[PDB]
Amino acid sequence: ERLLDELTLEGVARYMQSERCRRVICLVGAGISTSAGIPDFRSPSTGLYDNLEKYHLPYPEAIFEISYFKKHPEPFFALAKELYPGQFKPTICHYFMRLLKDKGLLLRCYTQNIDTLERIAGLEQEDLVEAHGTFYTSHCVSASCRHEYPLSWMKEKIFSEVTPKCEDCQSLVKPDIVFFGESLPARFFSCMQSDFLKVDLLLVMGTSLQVQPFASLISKAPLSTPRLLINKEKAGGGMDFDSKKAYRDVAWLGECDQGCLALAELLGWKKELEDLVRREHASIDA
Amino acid sequence: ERLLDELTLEGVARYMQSERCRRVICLVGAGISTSAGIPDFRSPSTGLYDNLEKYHLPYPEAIFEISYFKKHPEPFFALAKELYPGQFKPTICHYFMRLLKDKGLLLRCYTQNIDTLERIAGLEQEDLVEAHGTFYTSHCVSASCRHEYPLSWMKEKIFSEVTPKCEDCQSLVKPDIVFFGESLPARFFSCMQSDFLKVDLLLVMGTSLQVQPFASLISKAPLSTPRLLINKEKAGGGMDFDSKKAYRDVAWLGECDQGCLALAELLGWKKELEDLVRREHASIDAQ
Amino acid sequence: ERLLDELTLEGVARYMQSERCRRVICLVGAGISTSAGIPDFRSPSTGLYDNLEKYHLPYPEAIFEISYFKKHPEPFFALAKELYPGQFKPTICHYFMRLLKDKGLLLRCYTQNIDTLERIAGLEQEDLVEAHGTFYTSHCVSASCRHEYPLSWMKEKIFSEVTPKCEDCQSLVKPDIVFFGESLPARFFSCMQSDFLKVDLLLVMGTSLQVQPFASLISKAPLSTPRLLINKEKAGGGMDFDSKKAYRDVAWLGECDQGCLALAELLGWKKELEDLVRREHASIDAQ
Amino acid sequence: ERLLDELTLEGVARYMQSERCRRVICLVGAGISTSAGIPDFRSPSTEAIFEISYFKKHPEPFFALAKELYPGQFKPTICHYFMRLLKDKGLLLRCYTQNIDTLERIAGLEQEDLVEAHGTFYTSHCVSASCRHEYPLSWMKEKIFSEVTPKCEDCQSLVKPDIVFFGESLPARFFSCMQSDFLKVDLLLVMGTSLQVQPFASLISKAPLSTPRLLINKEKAGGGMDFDSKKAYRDVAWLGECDQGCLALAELLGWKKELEDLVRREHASIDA
Ligand SMILES: CCCCCCCCCCCCCC(=O)O[C@@H]1[C@H](O)[C@@H](COP(=O)(O)OP(=O)(O)OC[C@H]2O[C@@H](n3cnc4c(N)ncnc43)[C@H](O)[C@@H]2O)O[C@@H]1O
Ligand SMILES: CCCCCCCCCCCCCC(=O)O[C@@H]1[C@H](O)[C@@H](COP(=O)(O)OP(=O)(O)OC[C@H]2O[C@@H](n3cnc4c(N)ncnc43)[C@H](O)[C@@H]2O)O[C@@H]1O
Ligand SMILES: CCCCCCCCCCCCCC(=O)O[C@@H]1[C@H](O)[C@@H](COP(=O)(O)OP(=O)(O)OC[C@H]2O[C@@H](n3cnc4c(N)ncnc43)[C@H](O)[C@@H]2O)O[C@@H]1O
Ligand SMILES: [Zn+2]
Ligand SMILES: [Zn+2]
Ligand SMILES: [Zn+2]
Ligand SMILES: [Zn+2]
Repeated sequence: ERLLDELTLEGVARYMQSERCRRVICLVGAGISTSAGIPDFRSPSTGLYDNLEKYHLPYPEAIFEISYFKKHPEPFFALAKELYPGQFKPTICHYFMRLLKDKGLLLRCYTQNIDTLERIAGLEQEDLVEAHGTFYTSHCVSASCRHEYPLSWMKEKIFSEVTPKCEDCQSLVKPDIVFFGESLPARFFSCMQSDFLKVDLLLVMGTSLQVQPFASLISKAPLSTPRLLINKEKAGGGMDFDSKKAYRDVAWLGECDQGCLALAELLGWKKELEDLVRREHASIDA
Repeated sequence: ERLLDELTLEGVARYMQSERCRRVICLVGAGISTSAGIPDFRSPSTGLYDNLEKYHLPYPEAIFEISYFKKHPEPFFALAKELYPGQFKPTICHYFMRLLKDKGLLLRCYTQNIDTLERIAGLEQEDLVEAHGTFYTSHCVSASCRHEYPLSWMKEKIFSEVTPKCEDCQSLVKPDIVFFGESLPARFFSCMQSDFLKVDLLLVMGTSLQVQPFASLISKAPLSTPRLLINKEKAGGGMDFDSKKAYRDVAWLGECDQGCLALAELLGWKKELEDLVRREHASIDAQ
Repeated sequence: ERLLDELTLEGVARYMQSERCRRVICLVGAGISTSAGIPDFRSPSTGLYDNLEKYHLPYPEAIFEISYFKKHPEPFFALAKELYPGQFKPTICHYFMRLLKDKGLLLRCYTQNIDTLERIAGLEQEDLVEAHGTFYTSHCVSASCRHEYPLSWMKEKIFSEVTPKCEDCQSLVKPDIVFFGESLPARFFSCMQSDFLKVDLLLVMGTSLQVQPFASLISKAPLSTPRLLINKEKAGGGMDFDSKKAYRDVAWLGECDQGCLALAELLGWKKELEDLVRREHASIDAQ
Repeated sequence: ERLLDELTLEGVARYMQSERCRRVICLVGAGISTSAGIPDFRSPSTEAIFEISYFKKHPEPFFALAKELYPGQFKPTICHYFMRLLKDKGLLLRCYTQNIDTLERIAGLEQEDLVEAHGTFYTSHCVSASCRHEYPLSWMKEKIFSEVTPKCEDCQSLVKPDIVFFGESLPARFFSCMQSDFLKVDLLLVMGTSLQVQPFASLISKAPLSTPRLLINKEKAGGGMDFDSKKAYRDVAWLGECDQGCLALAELLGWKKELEDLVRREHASIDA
């Protein structure tokens, strides 16, 4: 019945090495990019939502709300200036997903992040569902124009403190983040309907799973599919680590980078991971 | 529209005297502690990175990487023995920041240094973002223990050439430095998100700004905010001293202590600064 | 005549949410800082005035009287040693006023306290009438000198049990408290004459309203202005909570922190308030 | 003028034997109870759940934790009974305690001897201000172990143990004692505390500059004490076990046998 021999990281690692673990889905969020210097959303003191006071919003969520944006874009672009990283360097956790890809294990990475770090780690477009879009490209908001602008144009406007206006039609230009009030990307719908029918392992990292419909994804997997959480805290998506009925869900509590190193060590991959991280970090820094 | 009347130290000092200049942020590195007997990292011949061959490292950065530390901690602690100062005596530069604090000008000092000298100079923790942590406290590496050990305990282990181990759990004890591979302190995150919205002056001292995310901090300030560099050389993080579009950045090239004395002179603080330094140095010497 | 739909905290909260209430004045005393470890003045056994025997004063008030201070400063500084707080950590009540500022509802906080916790909570100089002055700054008492000294300087003197003397003239150095016999701050008179004519709500917290002229402020608002008292006991004057003629005054009897938490909950601000308190308290606790 | 002849336990004992040392204040924390099998709650190996407004809405988590953390027995240490002997010899002005484990009361310190800084688990009170009914340790325990949320037998409001929850005021006795105790204290005895948490940590700096201060603790306390510098004149650190420090001090005062006898008989009485 139970696919894992025990509900521990060691059990997960032994299952990953067995013949039946062939397709892996990663589900990630802002916690996997904190060690790259990008704050998460909900951590006390450090998270974005604990640092919005000086933007004098009518309510905290307005700064990521499409209707507020169209009326008052200034706070969002001020925030962009304060958070824009100035180097885009993926974490150990990101490179662990790259190893999954290189060893033919990665079916998909579902990400709530907009930082583009999955791509920089070497995950290709087909490997990814960018459920919140991306900062990488920007567009005029007018549906009858939709002129595209690259990262270098948008960055220029952000750091010069000029509100991005479209060069054709003078409408606001917005990064391709899915703001509150905008539709999810088509790839979310297309990929979610097939990926979870036949997946052997879910790896949930650096997310509190507080936002639908992303949170519901883990429940779509087969009943027998083991699920591993690598996170600072127990997240709020129907995982059962503790009950008498617990049979497939494992939590490793701590930093995403440490958890990925620990899992890599059990798999015999730790040296390869650390070499990959060193080489890519060295390259990005040069 | 340009907040400085000219791109000189005199210009910065006059701006600093004006009503508009109320909140100053200092951003500092290892250059401000070389006159306190601690080498910087990147200066040719004298800096730490030109003096690592004898430690027989796989690559230079290994000695400050958490993963290498956990495996082979000996080189780090042998290095700690060679660099640990005989006394902790802040510089003129550190006491200049103390003056900024006492005159109600200092919003924050962001430091890359681990030497605790900002604190010894009388900057309180509230005034500081210790971006690389501190040597002042140490901790057991085990997440399920984290037994705290003071400077005096860590110092004794270093000079007796015994690798620091936990008294409770026998795992490695590490100084609270942020090694390569470790997360930045929480306070960097929280302060970084508010301090740079409303800042009137940046003072960048004794740093080459080669390392992210610290280097990006100066670009978070308003476009209008004047920025003064006091450093031996131009820093390698988006400042524009020399181009035809230069409007707000000023470089004073030389020793940090000398620049701070020059600025203090222009502000009418030189005698007060010199008297504070003399007093505090005598007091520390007397211990 | 009746701007509140009922004389309850819930009525006050619905009035505050409406368009009718745009300008709030807070009037605060020592009760808002008891949970921050500073005693109040009048409470039996626990209050400051019940604990003055050991200072062998000619009479209770002498310790806060300018003329007695100049002749015998020592009891004041020994008292300052005993009450000086371990940290300056504002209470939930302080941060509730911070919320009033951030939502554009705070016309003014009038404070009788000298503990500086309104400032530390993030209320700016412009939001405040510091009616009793402040411990934050100190001055030489001599009119022809008036050298200013910072809190750190004053603390050092307090804990070393050396009476503060000015470095220039050797006159006594006094914290900027408005001692008895001293003129009231200019801001008290100027703000009163424009604030109380357009106030929509008075929030009276942690004060017995026993001392004049501060107590009289509550009668300066228009007769239609609702007034909420959040205090352990009914304040001893002018306010009518209980008679058949009662129409605008509401008492919430209990701890200021708990009263403010209750009011915030009714307003839909509980989480916003608690998040703010938590992040500010965590920051201060890490010094 | 240094009140100690030397900065050692022996110097402290000789000071304690002089007519000058009449009034002792003990400042204690979790380190004094770890020998009684009570866990140091701040130790990482060994916040709504302690907040008053959350408790009134969701009390179950607190009482589930109370069931788990409830000690097998309340059995004070050699250290606690050293304080009992200080009381019995007329030396104890006050014990200021950070612990809620009640071991001071069981050791025979009376409420008049005590300032419980974070309150006490010994008594419980109904949350209604218009009722405020008191309940003993024995009643609260029965509620905790039956896994029924305790309600008041008169008004059906929540009954809460007298721990000072977050968002509650400091106790009255903190204010009334703190304002007089430290002006006339002759010796501070700080035991089993790191002195990192405020406002408790600041209590030691309220004593006069001349007042000797003895630290009995495993480590140096991390709030403004000077054992080592060439200016050191009054602070003494005895490093090791609180029980062993107290035995060694008792021995120098000629109290060791009395202390041992008290400990043994009380331990026996409690076990029975
Ligand atoms: C290139 C950057 C440019 C800057 C421009 C700014 C644009 C900001 C992006 C707008 C995003 C759209 C609006 C929005 O608010 O989306 C949010 C977000 O997409 C969604 C999901 O949130 P999420 O990704 O789950 O992030 P949370 O902050 O809610 O949770 C993170 C979790 O991880 C943990 N954690 C933290 N750090 C670590 C670590 N190092 N190791 C292990 N775990 C870690 C935390 O304990 C926590 O459980 O909820 C929110 O609608
Ligand atoms: C307290 C006991 C000490 C012994 C312990 C030794 C352990 C060392 C711990 C190292 C921390 C690990 C990670 C690490 O390597 O951090 C480094 C560092 O924190 C970061 C930033 O580097 P930084 O602080 O900018 O230091 P640099 O050496 O790169 O730059 C110093 C700059 O200043 C200039 N300069 C020099 N002297 C003067 C002077 N007197 N006046 C004016 N300018 C001066 C130089 O010309 C140069 O531009 O880059 C590196 O990751
Ligand atoms: C920062 C360093 C501090 C140490 C320095 C020491 C110097 C401080 C003395 C400054 C000199 C000022 C002279 C002076 O005596 O001013 C006094 C004072 O400013 C003025 C006004 O008195 P007040 O602020 O109204 O203080 P009271 O004690 O008269 O009344 C406090 C009220 O609050 C209540 N209460 C208590 N706790 C709570 C609580 N937690 N929740 C709710 N309510 C609470 C009490 O029940 C009481 O009704 O009358 C007096 O001249
Ligand atoms: Zn367009
Ligand atoms: Zn340990
Ligand atoms: Zn003077
Ligand atoms: Zn009751």
